[PDB]
Amino acid sequence: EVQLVESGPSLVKPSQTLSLTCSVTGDSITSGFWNWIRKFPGNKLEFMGYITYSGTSYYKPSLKSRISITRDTSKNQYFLQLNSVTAEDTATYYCARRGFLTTVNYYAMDYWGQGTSVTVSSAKTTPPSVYPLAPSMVTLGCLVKGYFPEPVTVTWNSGSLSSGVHTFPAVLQSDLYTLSSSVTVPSSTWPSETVTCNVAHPASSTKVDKKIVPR
Amino acid sequence: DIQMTQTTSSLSASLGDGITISCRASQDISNYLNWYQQKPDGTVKLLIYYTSRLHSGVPSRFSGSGSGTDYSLTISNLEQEDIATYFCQQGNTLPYTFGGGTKLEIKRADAAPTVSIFPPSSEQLTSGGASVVCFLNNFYPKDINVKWKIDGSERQNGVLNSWTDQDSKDSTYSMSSTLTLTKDEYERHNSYTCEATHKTSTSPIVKSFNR
Repeated sequence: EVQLVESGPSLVKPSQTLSLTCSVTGDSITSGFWNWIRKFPGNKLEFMGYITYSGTSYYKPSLKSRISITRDTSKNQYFLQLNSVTAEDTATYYCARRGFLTTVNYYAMDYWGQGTSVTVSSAKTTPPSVYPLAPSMVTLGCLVKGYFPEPVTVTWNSGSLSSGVHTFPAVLQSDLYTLSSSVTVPSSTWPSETVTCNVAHPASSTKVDKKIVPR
Repeated sequence: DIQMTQTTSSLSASLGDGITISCRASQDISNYLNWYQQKPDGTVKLLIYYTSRLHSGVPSRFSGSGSGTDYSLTISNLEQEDIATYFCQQGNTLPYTFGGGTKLEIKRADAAPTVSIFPPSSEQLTSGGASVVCFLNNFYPKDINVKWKIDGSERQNGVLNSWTDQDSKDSTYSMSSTLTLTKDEYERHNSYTCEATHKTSTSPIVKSFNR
């Protein structure tokens, strides 16, 4: 049963080349059609191109001067290369299969990857400053402030606390993002047992833990 | 290229209601019209292909109809898990093109927020900043008005507010409101209050601490 994974850098400078990989498992790229799709901010989806089962590529004409899609059949991977990027290329990038027998002839993308974010900017990375928010049920928080670019990933107790969590969308202000996250637990679990927020910012190679201590 | 228009970008309906989402193409697309669902976590799934055919595994509550330029996706009875954004896609002519999406939100009974307030952390204060944070969690409807007061008077600026997407399990919303000052400004005042007005009470929600 197919799975698709997009991978590649999260931050690239204008004029440089964006290079992404789709790694396909549970199926083989020598059958069907293997597509790249991106979504700009404001939910604008764009079909960029594909590579066929025999290795022929099709490119959206407006991208043809900059784009190439190639593959490695022996590793079941296919690749997107986009040259000479600008801020207009900031998007979430998806790979998708058109292989399922019943649908292939109706030009549907029958299985999609999760997508991967790419930001195109000349700005340096800024890691988040992570601050603990301590005070029947008790609500605790983490303030994840002043980072660039998106995304960050926030977890609680390394993923073991997943219920009762709200992670608020990041907002851009003075050229940096800030978000916060809350977690609600029974009063009889904290502080007797520890609660820690974990924040990963892969663009700056940072991952930190902040224990919530009573004040 | 074929322009696909979803004129309605958002819809709100009750559990059990029937809803229709519609797509108009710039040309005759000969029934090559597919529909996708993207849930708030970002996962994209094929629901309907070739106007009206259900993709393997999709519930029969979904159907589709249309011809020429005009196509519809219909959900017979809305369910909690249908909170998502729905996109059309033409498959008549390359490059494939998509509608702008229609975000579907599901009504639920009104629900009062649970409110929490947090003074600046000692670590942030060591750096020279002072963010005061109020969470207003698990409420409905989404519209909520938050104001900050410092020593009893409204403070309009330095406030940043962010709402969650609608929770796919309970249909509530949550929001954060952060007042950011410098340490020096924070230390000039004693009382910090976040006050929210919401349709679930005639009194404001008031949560305060003294520095």
